[PDB]
Amino acid sequence: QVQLQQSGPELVRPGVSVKISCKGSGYTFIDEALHWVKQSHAESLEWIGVIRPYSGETNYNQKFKDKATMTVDISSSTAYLELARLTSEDSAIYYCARDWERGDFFDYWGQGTLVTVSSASTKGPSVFPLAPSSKSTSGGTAALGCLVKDYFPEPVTVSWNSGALTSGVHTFPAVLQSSGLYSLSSVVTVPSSSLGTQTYICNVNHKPSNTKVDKKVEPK
Amino acid sequence: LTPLAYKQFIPNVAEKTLGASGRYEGKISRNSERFKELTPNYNPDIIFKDEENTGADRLMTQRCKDKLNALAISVMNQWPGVKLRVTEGWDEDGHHSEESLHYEGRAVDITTSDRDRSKYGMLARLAVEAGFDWVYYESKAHIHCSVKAENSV
Amino acid sequence: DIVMTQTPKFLLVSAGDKVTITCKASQSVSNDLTWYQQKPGQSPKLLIYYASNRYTGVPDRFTGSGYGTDFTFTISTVQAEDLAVYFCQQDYGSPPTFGGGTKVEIKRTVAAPSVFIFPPSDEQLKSGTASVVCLLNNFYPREAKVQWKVDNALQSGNSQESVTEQDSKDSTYSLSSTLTLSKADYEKHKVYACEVTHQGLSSPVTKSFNRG
Ligand SMILES: [Ca+2]
Ligand SMILES: [Ca+2]
Ligand SMILES: [Zn+2]
Repeated sequence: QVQLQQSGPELVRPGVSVKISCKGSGYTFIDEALHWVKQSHAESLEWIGVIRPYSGETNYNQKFKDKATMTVDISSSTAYLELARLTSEDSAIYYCARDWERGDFFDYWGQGTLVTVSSASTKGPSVFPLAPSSKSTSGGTAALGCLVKDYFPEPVTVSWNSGALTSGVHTFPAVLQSSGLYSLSSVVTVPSSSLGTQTYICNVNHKPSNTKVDKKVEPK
Repeated sequence: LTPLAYKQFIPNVAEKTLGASGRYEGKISRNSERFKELTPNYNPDIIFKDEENTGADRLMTQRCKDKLNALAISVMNQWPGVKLRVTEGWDEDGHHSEESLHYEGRAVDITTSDRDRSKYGMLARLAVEAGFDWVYYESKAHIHCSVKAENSV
Repeated sequence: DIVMTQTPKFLLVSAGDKVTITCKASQSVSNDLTWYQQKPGQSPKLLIYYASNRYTGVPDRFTGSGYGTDFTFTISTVQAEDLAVYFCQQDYGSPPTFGGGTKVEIKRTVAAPSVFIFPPSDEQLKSGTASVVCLLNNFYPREAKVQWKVDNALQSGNSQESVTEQDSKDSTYSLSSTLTLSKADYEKHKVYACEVTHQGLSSPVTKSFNRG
């Protein structure tokens, strides 16, 4: 099973550099080229460059020549992208992606790394329960969740029951509070009948602040 | 000997036409009687990618072997220390066109062993000279070469 | 560099309808054209390469055609799970370049929201703040009005709302609205109500609680 695993989201100050990583597994790492692609929203996908671990050769998009440096560590099957002298233009999702030696297009992609360029300090979220109660029942179903409040920058990720619960989950887009901090909620609908037997725990991650929190959500 | 241009094919007609490799006869699957007509190329002077870890890339028709083996010689003569490389031979992955000659062991995708893309146009010319019935500089990353069916020769 | 102009920018389509997306290159790209599908919160997935070759596992309903400058991507009978942004990419010239994307959204029948309300947690109350959450679950279309009432008084300026991406299985949306008050203000009032108006409801639905 081919997989490209990228490093987590980054908050970086303007003018500083950031180095993001991409680890390949499920194939012989040295054997395939690895490309980097930027995704914003306004210029959606842009090819940054390619590194060929087998030869050490790099080719850069002229648009990124002054900005980007591509390297590999063969012994650990990891490629690195270093972006220097960051500005607001550099806040984006960055992907690594593999070609399959049929041309410069990509069969397997990493999950993306979100880079936010900002002079503001990171802030970790507070996590509060949204308890199933008599005010959250509908046709024999109950809704419950977690409120993830007051964090910076994005992203927060939320899972339920360590990834074992995915059906009927809605993790909403963050809103920007007047403070400049973000808030989101993640909810799930479940049978009302089994509130006494099942356990519901939201697992909240905010990498920039090194927050990993878990909250058991119980009827009140 | 002049290198092929990117996207050029020789002869300058469609692969499946009589002047080139001729018609697709039909997919050869692992569990078939015609699968037995394919044998692995074990030439020590050819690198087989075999990313599938199945040995599929080695499987090809006799005519494909013959032209590929001649090509192995000329590659080493052209660039001492470099060898012919095969990325795809017979295919069961579905990683080609709907009616690909790969599916019946009549095509190979080739590079040099050093994967130096700048050599591929010339590699393609060497494949023409080695007697492949159709050669196509199909992508930046490989040359596609194919042969007539056994029962057409 | 080669510019790929992709049209339309957006399509709204019912399950079963045909989807036709066009990609035009500013100069010939031979057949070096790839189509990718990017589902909400996912990385792009390869569907078509060399303009017309389906990649493995890719359903028959997806096809590509074209050579040179004009390229067409078709979904013959669109399915609920095909909601995504679709991108073309050329690799004939260097650097490789992408089209701007086409967002395929799904049209379906009206679905009324299930509405739930959540008082602030005791833990949050301890910290000096009270967030009240109103949840609208699995509705269609996106058009929905949430109105907060506190002791029957209509609230303005103390709430924020967010809508999900469309669901890949039932093509609905969900929406969360949060009313945020200081603990002090929260404790001045009794009845907290979320009133929901949506096409799928015969008349507006109110969910409420009495603080305490
Ligand atoms: Ca192969
Ligand atoms: Ca294969
Ligand atoms: Zn081929």
